[PDB]
Amino acid sequence: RPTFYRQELNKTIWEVPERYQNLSPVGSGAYGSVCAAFDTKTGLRVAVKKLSRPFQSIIHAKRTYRELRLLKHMKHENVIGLLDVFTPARSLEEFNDVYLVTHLMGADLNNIVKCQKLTDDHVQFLIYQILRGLKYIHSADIIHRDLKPSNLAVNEDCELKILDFGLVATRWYRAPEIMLNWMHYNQTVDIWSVGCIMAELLTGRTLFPGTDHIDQLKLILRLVGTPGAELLKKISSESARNYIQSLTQMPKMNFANVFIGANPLAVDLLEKMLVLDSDKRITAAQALAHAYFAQYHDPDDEPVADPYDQSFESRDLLIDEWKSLTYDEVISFVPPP
Ligand SMILES: Cc1ccc(C(=O)NCCO)cc1-n1cnc(OCc2ccc(F)cc2F)c(Cl)c1=O
Ligand SMILES: Fc1ccc(-c2c[nH]nc2-c2ccncc2)cc1
Repeated sequence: RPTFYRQELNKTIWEVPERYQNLSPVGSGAYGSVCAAFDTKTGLRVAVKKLSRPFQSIIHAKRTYRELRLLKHMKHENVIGLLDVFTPARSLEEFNDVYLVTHLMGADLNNIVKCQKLTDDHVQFLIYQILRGLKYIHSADIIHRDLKPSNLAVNEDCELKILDFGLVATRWYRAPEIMLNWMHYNQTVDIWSVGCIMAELLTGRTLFPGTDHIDQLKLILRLVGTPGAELLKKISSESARNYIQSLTQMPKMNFANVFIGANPLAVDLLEKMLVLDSDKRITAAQALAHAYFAQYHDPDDEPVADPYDQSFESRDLLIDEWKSLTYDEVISFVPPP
C-alpha cells in the first residue's frame, strides 16, 4: 500500500497516494468531484475523480459499482478508461471512498464550440472519433443515453474521448422516443445525439433547444416530420398516440435546405442519423463507413469490445453487498502496464 496524504479542496477532503501531486479542482464530473493532477510515476497529467457519497443508499452503492465496472472494462482510444483506482481504506469495513484516475484531456466539446467556428475537416475528425468510440461501447451492449458536448472530452490535439457512458440542457440532445417515455429504445438513441451534436458543430447553434419535454418533441417533429404510418403502428401507448396524432401533421423537411451551405456529404449523414423512426437510423458501425469519413475510416482500426457482463443490473442486493463487490473490483484492478 502506497503512502497517502490528506488535504482540503473546496469543502471536499482528498486523501490520495503521494504519487499524485498538485491537485487542482477543474469541475463536476457527474456525481463526483474532479481534480487535475500530476502523476509522478508516469509523468502524465491526470484527472482524479472522487465519488460523492458512494454508499449513501442502495442506488448510490449500485451506481458506484456500475461506474467502476464500466471504467474497468473500457479500453479504447475514444472512451474514458482507467489508469488507476484507489481508496485510502486498509480494509473492507473501513472502505467508504472511491477515487478513479484517467488521462487528463482538459476541455469538452462546448469549450470548442462557443465563439469558435470549426472547419468541415474538424467536424469530420470529431464526429469520426465519437462514432469510433460508440461502435466500441455499443458492441459491449452498452448504451450511453446521455451524449452531449459536455460529456465529450477533447485535448489540445483535438483527440476525443467519451465520458460518463452507461451511467447546456441535457434534453437538447435526447432522442424523441425518450421524450415520449418509450422503454424499449435501442442503441440508436446515441446516434440521434451524435446527429444533434454534428449539426451544432456545423451551424454554431443548438439544433433543438427545447424548454421542456413537450417543447423538445415539438421542435424535433418540425424538422423530421410527425410520425408516418409505419412508425405510428409501433406506438403501444394510447396516451402517446392521442398526443402525437392530435398534433398538426408536419412533413419531414429537406435538410439540404435546412443546412444550406454545409458539405453535402455531411447533410447526407445527418439525414441518416436523424431519421425519426429509430429502427431506420444508421448504426455507429455503418456511420463509420459513410463517405463523409473517407479520410479517416479504417475497418481494421475500429475495434469492438470484449463481452461485458451486465447481469448485475437485474439484481437487488443490500448496500453492504454492493460495497463488498466494489471493494473486490478495486483490489483486482490491474493498470495498463
Ligand atoms: C471535460 C473537462 C473540461 C475541462 C477540464 C480542465 O482541466 N479545465 C479547467 C476547468 O474547465 C477538464 C475536463 N475533464 C473532466 N473530467 C475528466 O475525467 C473525469 C474522470 C472520469 C473517469 C475517471 F476514472 C477519472 C476521472 F477523473 C477529464 Cl479526463 C477531463 O479532461
Ligand atoms: F412522437 C414520436 C413518436 C414515435 C417516436 C419514435 C421514434 N423511434 N421510435 C419511436 C417509438 C415510440 C414509441 N413506441 C415505439 C416507437 C418518437 C416520437
